[PDB]
Amino acid sequence: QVTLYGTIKAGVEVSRVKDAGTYKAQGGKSKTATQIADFGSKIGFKGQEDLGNGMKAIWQLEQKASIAGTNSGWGNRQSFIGLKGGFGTVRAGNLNTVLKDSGDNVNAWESGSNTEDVLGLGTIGRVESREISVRYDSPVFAGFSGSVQYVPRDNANDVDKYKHTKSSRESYHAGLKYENAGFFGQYAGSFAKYADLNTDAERVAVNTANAHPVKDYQVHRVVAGYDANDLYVSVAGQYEAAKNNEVGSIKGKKHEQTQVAATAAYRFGNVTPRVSYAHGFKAKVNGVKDANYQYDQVIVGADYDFSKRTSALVSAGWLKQGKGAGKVEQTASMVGLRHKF
Amino acid sequence: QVTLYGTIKAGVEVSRVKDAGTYKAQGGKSKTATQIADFGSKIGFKGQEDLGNGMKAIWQLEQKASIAGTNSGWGNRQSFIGLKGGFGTVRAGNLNTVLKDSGDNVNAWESGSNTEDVLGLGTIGRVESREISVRYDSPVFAGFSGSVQYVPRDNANDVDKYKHTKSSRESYHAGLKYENAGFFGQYAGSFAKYADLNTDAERVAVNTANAHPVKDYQVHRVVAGYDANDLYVSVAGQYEAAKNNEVGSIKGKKHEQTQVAATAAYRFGNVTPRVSYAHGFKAKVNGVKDANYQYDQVIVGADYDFSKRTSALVSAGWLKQGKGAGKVEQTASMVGLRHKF
Amino acid sequence: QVTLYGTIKAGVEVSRVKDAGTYKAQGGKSKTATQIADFGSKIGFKGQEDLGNGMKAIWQLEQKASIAGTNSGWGNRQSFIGLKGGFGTVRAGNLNTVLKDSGDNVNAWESGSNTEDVLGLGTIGRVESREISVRYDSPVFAGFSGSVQYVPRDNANDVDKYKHTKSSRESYHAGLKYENAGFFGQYAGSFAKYADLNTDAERVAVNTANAHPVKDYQVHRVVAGYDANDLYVSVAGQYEAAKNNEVGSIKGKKHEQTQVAATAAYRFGNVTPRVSYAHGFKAKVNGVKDANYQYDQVIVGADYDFSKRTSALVSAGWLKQGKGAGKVEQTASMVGLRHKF
Ligand SMILES: Nc1ncnc2c1ncn2[C@@H]1O[C@H](COP(=O)(O)OP(=O)(O)NP(=O)(O)O)[C@@H](O)[C@H]1O
Ligand SMILES: Nc1ncnc2c1ncn2[C@@H]1O[C@H](COP(=O)(O)OP(=O)(O)NP(=O)(O)O)[C@@H](O)[C@H]1O
Ligand SMILES: Nc1ncnc2c1ncn2[C@@H]1O[C@H](COP(=O)(O)OP(=O)(O)NP(=O)(O)O)[C@@H](O)[C@H]1O
Repeated sequence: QVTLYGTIKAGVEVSRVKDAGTYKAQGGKSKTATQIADFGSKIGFKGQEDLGNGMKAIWQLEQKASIAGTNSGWGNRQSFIGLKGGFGTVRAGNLNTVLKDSGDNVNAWESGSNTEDVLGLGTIGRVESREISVRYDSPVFAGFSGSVQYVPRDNANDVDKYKHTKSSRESYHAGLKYENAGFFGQYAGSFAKYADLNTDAERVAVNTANAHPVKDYQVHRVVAGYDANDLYVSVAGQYEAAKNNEVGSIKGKKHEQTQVAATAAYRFGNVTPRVSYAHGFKAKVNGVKDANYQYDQVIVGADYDFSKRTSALVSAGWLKQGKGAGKVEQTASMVGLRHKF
Repeated sequence: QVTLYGTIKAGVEVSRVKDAGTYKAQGGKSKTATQIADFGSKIGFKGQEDLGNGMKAIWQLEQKASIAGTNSGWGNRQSFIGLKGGFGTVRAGNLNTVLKDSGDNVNAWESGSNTEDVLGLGTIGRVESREISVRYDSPVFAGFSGSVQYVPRDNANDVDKYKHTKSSRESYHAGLKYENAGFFGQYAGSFAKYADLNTDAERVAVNTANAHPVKDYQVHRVVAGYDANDLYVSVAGQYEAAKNNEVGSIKGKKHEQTQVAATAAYRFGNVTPRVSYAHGFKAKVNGVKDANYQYDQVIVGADYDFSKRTSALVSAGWLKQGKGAGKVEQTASMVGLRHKF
Repeated sequence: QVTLYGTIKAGVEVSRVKDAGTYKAQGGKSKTATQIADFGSKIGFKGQEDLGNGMKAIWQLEQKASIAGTNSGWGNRQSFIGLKGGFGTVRAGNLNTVLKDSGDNVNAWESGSNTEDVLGLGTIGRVESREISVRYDSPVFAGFSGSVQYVPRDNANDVDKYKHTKSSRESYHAGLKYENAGFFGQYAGSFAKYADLNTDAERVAVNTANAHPVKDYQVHRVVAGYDANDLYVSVAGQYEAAKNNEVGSIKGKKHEQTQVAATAAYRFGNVTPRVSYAHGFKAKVNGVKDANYQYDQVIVGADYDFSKRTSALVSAGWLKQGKGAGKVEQTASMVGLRHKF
C-alpha cells in the first residue's frame, strides 16, 4: 500500500509594475499583463510499511508538475526515505527546510511564480528552501514538538569534496512548535557559518554568477496565532543577518533585515475571506541603512470551497519596494482553481 | 478515485529519401535506414470528483513518455484543470488545439517522428498543436456540439508582458461538430492577427531563429464521413493563409496553401485494413505560386487487433514534394505494436 | 491491471582518494568527503494483459528517480513493449544489455554514483549498459534458458541513417544460463564489429569528445556459483578486447583486459554479511602492457533485513588502480537504507 497524491492549480493573474527606472512609458507605468498561469501543481508518491514494532519505514517522491508543461524532473519537491516510531521521525533526502515548513502558518496564498511576491508573501518566504539533508522530528510531547535539521558541507558544495579549500556552507536548521486549544506558537531558524546570497537576499549555490559570500548567516522566525472555530489569525516576525565575506575590504561588515507579517481569516460557510499585511524594514548592507530593501504589502482575498478538495480562489495584492525615486510598486489580482487529490 | 492511463507503441520503420540536392549518391538516392522507434508512447493521470449538483471538477496530467527514453517533463501532452456540468465543459492549461482534436478523423496513422510525414498525414497536421489556453466545449445538443478556444497575448509571448511593443500573437480556435447515424461532419479553424511561421509553414514562437512574422494567419478545416458498421471513410479539406509581416518590403504580400486528404477502412474481424490519400496544392508565397510546397502522398496499411487494447500494426507510405529538379521523394514502411492501458 | 513499483535508497557515504598526481596535499592524500547520496532510487510502471491463448502482451516504463532530485526523464531505465508466450519472450525498447542482466550475480552492492567503483564492483560492470534494441528470451527448458539481443546500426548511430559513411556500430549481445539445485552458471557476452571507447574502457556514442574508435570489440563474461540455503558464492571471469581504429597508424593494434571477481555471503537470520574481491589484470593497449588499467578491490559489508522490502545497509571498500607513481587508491564506507515497493 503505496499512495498517489498531488494538487493541481491554475488561474489567470493580472499585473502591472510602476518602475520609473526600467519603464520609459508615461510616469514609469508598465502595461498591464493578463496571463493564465500554473500556481504550482505537483504530484507525489508516498508510502509506508509497518516494521513489526512501533516502527514504520516511510518514503515520498514529489515532483513539480505544472499543467502548463514547464517542469521536468523527479524528486524536485520534497522527497525522501525515513524511519518513524517511538522516538519520532528521521528523514534524509531533498527535505523541506524547518523554516520552509513554518511557511504554512505565514504565507498561504496561491499564485503563479511571476507573482509570488505581490500575490503572496514571497518576500518573507525568500529564506525558505529545500536542501539535501538529514532531519529529525520529535513526537508531540503534550503541546510541544521539535525539529532539527542539518546540511553537509559536501552536499552544500560537491565539487570541493576532496580539497577543503572553500569554507563550509554546511548549515543547521531547527524549530520548536507548540499547539493547544486552537493556540500555536513556533520558533524556526537556521544558521550557516558560511553561505552566499544574491541581491534579493536569497541563498544561492557557492559560485553562482554574482553571489555575495557571507559569514555567520542566521535567520530567525517566530509565528503565533489561533486556528480553529472557523478562525485564523497569524503573526510572524523574522530576522536575517550576516557578515560580508566577499573579496576586497567590505568584508566583515554587517548585513541585516527584519520582516513582520500578519494574516487573519474566517470561514463563513464555504467562503473563507482572508487578509494579510507584511512589512520589510530598511536594511543594513555593509553597515549602511539601505532603504532599497524596505517594502509594504497587503493582500486580500477569499476561497470558495466547492468541496474539501476543490476550491475557487480570488485575491488582489499590493506591494511597495524601496523609497523615493528608485521606488517599485506592484499590483496584481487573480482568480483561479485548485483541486487536491 | 483518480485514474492512470496511457499507451505504449514502438515498431521498426524502414525508409529512403530521393533528393538530388542533398544526396550525392547515384541518382539522388539516399541509403535505406532501418530503425526501431517509439511511436509516441504516453502516460497520464486524470481524475474527477462530483461537486454536488450536476457539476464535476476535472483534471489531467499527460506526458510524452517514449520507451526509448528520449522524453522528459510533466504535462507536455494535454494536461489541464477544468469544470464540467450542465453548461458543458470549461478547461484551462496545456490544451489540444480545436484543430488538433479534429486531427483524429484526419490522420490516424502511428509512426515514429522521423516519419510523421510519409507514414502519416503529417503535412496536413502541420497546423495542429497544443497551446496554454482556455477552452469551452458545448454539450452535444442533438447531433451538434461546439468548441471555442483562446490563447492570451501574454501566454503567446511572455517576455513582452509589460511592454506591449510587439503585436499580439494571441489567437482564437473554434470548431463545430455534427454526429449522427454513423454520419459526422465538422469544421475547425483558427485565426491570429499576428503569428510567425517557419519554412515548413508550421507556427513557431515569436523570435525563433528564422521564423517569418505574418499577419491575419487563419486556418480552415472541414472533415466529413461515416464511422460505424465495421466502416470508415473520411474526407478533409484544409485552407491556410497569411500576409507577410517581415521587415523589408515583401510585407503585405499573400501566402496561402490548400490541402485535401481522404482515408477509408473497414474491419474484417480483427483486421482493419486502411488507406489514405493526401494532396497539397501549389502554394502562393509572397504572392507567387511556389511549387516547392505541393505534394502527394498515399498510405496503405492495416491493424490486427489482438484485443481491444492491443494491436499489431503495418503500413507503407509514399510521398512526393515539390517539382522538377528540387523534387524530394520519401518512401517508408513499418510494422509495430501498440498497447493501451 | 497495471502495476506501480520501484525502490528508494539513500545513505551517507564517506571517502578519500590517495592520488599523488592530482592532490598536492601531504603525501598525495585527499581530504575525506562525507556525503548523503541517493543510491539509485527508481520508479516504474509495468503491466500485462492476457491475449487469449498462452500469450500475454507486456510493457514497462522505469525511470531514474533520485530522491535528491537530480534525475529527470521517462523510460531512462529499462522500459519496453513486448510479447510473451509459448516461444518465450520478445521485447523492444530501452533494454538491459544481456551483460547488464548478468550483472546481478556479479555486483550486488548499493552505493552512490561517486562511489560505484570502490563500494561496488563498478570497474567490471563498466561493460554493462542499456541499448535501444530487440531482445529474445528463451523459456527455461529444464535448467537452461537463453538470451539473444541486437542493436541496429541506425539506432547505434542515428545521424548517419541515410549516408552510410561511418562503419556500423550495430552490436550483438547474447547469453546462456543454467540454474539447478541452488547451482547456476552463465555465459554472457557482446560483439560489435565497430564501436568506440573512452579512456575508462566504457563504450560511448560515436563522435563523443575523446572517444577512441575500435574494431571487433567483444566482451565475455562467465559467472557460476550457488544461491540457496542462506547461502551465496559467486565467481565471475570477464574478457574484453578490441583493435585500434583511430586515425593515424596505431590502427590495427590490439587492446585487451581481463577481470575476475568473487563474492560470497550467508544469511544469519536477518543479517546477511557479504564480501567481494575483484581484480583487473594489466592491460594491453595498442599492443603494449599498460599497468595503469590493473586494479585490486575488496568490499565487505552486510544488510540487516527489517522486512522483505526494507533493509539497512553497511559496507567499506578498498580499491587500488595502476602501479608505482601513478598509483590511485580509493577507500570508502557507507551506511544506508533501501525500501522496495
Ligand atoms: N523553490 C521554490 N521557489 C519559490 N516558491 C516555491 C518553491 N517551492 C515552493 N514554492 C511555493 O511555496 C509553496 C510551498 O508549498 P505549500 O504552499 O506548502 O504547498 P505544498 O508544497 O503542496 N504542501 P507541503 O508539502 O506542506 O509543502 C508552494 O505552493 C509554492 O507555491
Ligand atoms: N507536438 C507534436 N509534434 C508532432 N507530432 C505530434 C505532436 N503531438 C502529437 N503528435 C502526434 O499526433 C498524435 C496526436 O495524438 P493522438 O494520435 O490523438 O493520440 P493521443 O494523443 O494518445 N490521444 P488524444 O488525447 O486524443 O490526442 C500523436 O499520436 C503523435 O503521434
Ligand atoms: N547507466 C548506469 N551507469 C552506472 N551505473 C548504473 C547505471 N544503471 C544502473 N547502474 C547501477 O547498477 C544497478 C543496475 O540495476 P540493479 O542493481 O539490478 O537494480 P534494479 O535496476 O533496480 N533491478 P533490474 O531491473 O534487475 O536492473 C543499479 O542499482 C545502479 O546502481
